[PDB]
Amino acid sequence: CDFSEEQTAEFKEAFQLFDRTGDGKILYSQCGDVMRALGQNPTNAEVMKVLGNPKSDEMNLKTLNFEQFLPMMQTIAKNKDQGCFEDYVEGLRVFDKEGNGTVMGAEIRHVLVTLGEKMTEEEVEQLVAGHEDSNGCINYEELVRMVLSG
Amino acid sequence: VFQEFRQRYEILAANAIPKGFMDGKQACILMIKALELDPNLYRIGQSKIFFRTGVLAHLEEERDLKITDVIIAFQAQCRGYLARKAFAKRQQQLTAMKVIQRNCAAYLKLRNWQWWRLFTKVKPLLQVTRQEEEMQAKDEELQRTKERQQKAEAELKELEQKHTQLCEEKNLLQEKLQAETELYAEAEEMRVR
Amino acid sequence: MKVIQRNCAAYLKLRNWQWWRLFTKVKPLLQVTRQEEEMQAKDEELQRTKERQQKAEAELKELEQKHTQLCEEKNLLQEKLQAETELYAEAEEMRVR
Amino acid sequence: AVVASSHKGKQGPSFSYGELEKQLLQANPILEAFGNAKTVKNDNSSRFGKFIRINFDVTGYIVGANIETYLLEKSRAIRQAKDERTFHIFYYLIAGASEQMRNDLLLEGFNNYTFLSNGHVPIPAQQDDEMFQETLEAMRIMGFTEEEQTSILRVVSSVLQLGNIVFKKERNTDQASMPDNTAAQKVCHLMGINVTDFTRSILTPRIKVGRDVVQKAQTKEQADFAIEALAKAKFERLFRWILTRVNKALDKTKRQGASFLGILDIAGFEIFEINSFEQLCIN
Repeated sequence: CDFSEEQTAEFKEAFQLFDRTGDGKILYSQCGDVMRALGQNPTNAEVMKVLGNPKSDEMNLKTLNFEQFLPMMQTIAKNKDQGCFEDYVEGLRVFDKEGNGTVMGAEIRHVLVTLGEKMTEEEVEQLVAGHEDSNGCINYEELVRMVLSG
Repeated sequence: VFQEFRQRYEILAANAIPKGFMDGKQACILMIKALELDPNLYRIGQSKIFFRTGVLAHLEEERDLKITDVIIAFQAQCRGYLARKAFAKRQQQLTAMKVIQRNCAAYLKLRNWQWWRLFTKVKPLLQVTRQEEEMQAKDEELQRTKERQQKAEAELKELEQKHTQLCEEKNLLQEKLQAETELYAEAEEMRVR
Repeated sequence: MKVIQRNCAAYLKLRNWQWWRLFTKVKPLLQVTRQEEEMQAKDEELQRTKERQQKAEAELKELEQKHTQLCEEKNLLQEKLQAETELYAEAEEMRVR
Repeated sequence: AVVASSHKGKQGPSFSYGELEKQLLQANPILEAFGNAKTVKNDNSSRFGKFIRINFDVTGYIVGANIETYLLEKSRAIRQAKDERTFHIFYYLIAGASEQMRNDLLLEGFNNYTFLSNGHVPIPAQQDDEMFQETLEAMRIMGFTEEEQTSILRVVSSVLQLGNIVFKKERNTDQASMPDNTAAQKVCHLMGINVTDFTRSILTPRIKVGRDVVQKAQTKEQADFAIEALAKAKFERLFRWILTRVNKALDKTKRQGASFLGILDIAGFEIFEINSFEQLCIN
C-alpha cells in the first residue's frame, strides 16, 4: 500500500463523516462517488475494473468494510492518474465547433447525455456554469479549469 | 489539401508535429509516417494529397473512437468535481447545523425554566424594546419604499432605452421611405417616358 | 483659532488621566435616547423616497405614452416603406422591359 | 495652451496645465509618430495636412478644441524609394518591442519583410527604443487602455507581416498559388479569421456580379495588388480610428462657445524622382 499511516487515518476519519444508516461499511453503488469526492476520479467502468463484482443481486445490497475499501481506493490512487491540462484543453479544442472557446450548451449537453454513460438532467445543470437560452454560448476554458481543480 | 488534412487530423500526431506556423506538408508527412501507411495507399501532390477511401475512413473511425474515449475521461472528471463539490457543501452544512441546533436546543430548554420566568413578567414595561420595534418598522418600510424607488428608476431607464431606440428606428424608416418614394417616382416617370 | 487652541490644550493636558477610560465605558450605556430622532429621520427620508417614487412613476408613464406612439409610427412607416419598395420594384422591372 | 487657460484657483514649464491642454500637447507627438516620415527634403516630413482649432468662452478662456486632418501620402509606405523611410511608428515598434511583445505580435527584426524595400533606413538625432516608450506613454496620458494600445500593435503588425504572403504562378493555368502558406496562416491568426477562406479569397476568389456569384481568374499581379490594397485599407481604418479617438478625448466638452482661434499646418511644396497624383494634390 502506498498510503502513509497519516493518510490511512485521514481516510478513516473521512469514512466516518458520511451520514450512513449505521452499516459500519460502504455500499458498492455509493463507494465510487465516495472515492471521487475524497480523491482521484475513476470512471463508472473503473469501479468494476478494480475487481469489484460486475454483476450482483443489487449494487445497493453489495457492501464493503474499510479493510476492503482501502485497497480498492489505493489501486486507483496509484494507477488511475487523470489527464493533463494540455490534454483536456486539446480535447475541448477539437470538440469546439466555433473554434474560439465559446462552445454551445446544446452540444455540451449532447456529449454528456448522448455519448458515453448518460449524465443526468440534474447533473448537467450543476456542471454548466453559464446558461442555455436561444444562444447557449459558454466558455469551455473556465470549465476545464474548474474540473482540473476537482 | 494538405492544410485541411493537418487541421482535420492533427490530434493523431500532436506530440510529433512541432508547434508554430510551420509547413503543413511536413506535418502531414510526419502524421502519415506516425500512422505508418503503405506508400501505395496515398499519393503526395504539391497541394492535394490523394488517398484510398477505406483507409482514411477507417483511420477516421479510430480517431473518432479515441475522441469518445477522452469524452468519457472528461465526463468522469466533471462528475468527480460535482461529487466533490456536493460532499464539501453538505458536510460543512451538517457540521455547522449540528453545533447550531445543539446550542439553540440547550438554551431553549434552559430559558423555559430559569430566571427568564421572572424577567418575562417585567419585560412588557421596558419601553426601550417598543421604541426599538417602532424604529425597526420605520427602517423596514423605508427600505421597502427605497426598493420600489430603485425598481421604478430601473423601469424608467428601460422605457427610456426603448424610447430612444424606437425614435432612431422611426427616423431611419422615414429617411428610407422618402428615398424609396423618390426612386419610385424616378422609375415611374421614366417608365411613362 | 484661539477657542480651538483653548479646547485642544485643555484636552491634551488631561487625556492621560485614567478615569477617562471608565467614562468612555459608561457613557454609551446612559446617554442620548437616540431612537425618537432615528424614527423621525427615517419617517422624513421615507417621505422624500415616496416623492421620488411618485416622480419616477410619472416619468415612466410619460415615457410609456411616447414609446407606444413611436412604436405605432414605426409600424406605419415600415408598412408604407415595404409598399413603396414593392412599387419601385414593379416600376423598375417594367422600365427595363 | 498657457495663455488661453482658465485658472482653477490652485512658476515654470513643469506647471500643471488643464486636462484639455494636457491632451492637446500630447496630440502632436502622437500624430507625428503615425503620420511623419523621412524624405530627401526633410527627416521629419509630415505626410498629411492638418488644422487645429481652440474654442473660447465669453470671458476669453479656452473651453474646447478640435483636430481636423486631411488625406495623407499613404502610397509610399510599402514602395520605398532609396534612403527614404516609412512611418516612424514601424521602426519604433520593430526596434522597441520586448521579447514578450514580439512573440505576442509574431514580429521579427528588420529586413524580414517583402514590403520593406531598402531594408532598414537610418535617421539622425532619434533613439528608436526611447521613442517607442514615449509614444506609448503619450497614448497612456491620452487615456488609452493597455488593450487599445496592443490592438493597434496587432493591426500594424498585420500589415507589416502580410507582405510576406509570397505568390508563385501556375504556368498551366495562369492562376496564383501560395507556397508560403505559413505567412497567410500567421496573418489570418492575427486577424482571427479562417485560414482556408483567407487563402482562397486571395488566390481564386468567388465574387458577386449582379445576379450571379462567379469564380474570378486571378493572376500573380492581381493577387499582389489585392493584398497591397488590403494593407492600404487596414492602414486607412487604423489612422481613422486614431484621429477619431484623439478628438473624442476633447469631445467631453460642451457644445457652447463664443468664438475660436485656428492653426493651419499643411505639408509643404515637395518634389523628387517620381511625381504621381499623391504629391500633386498637396503641391
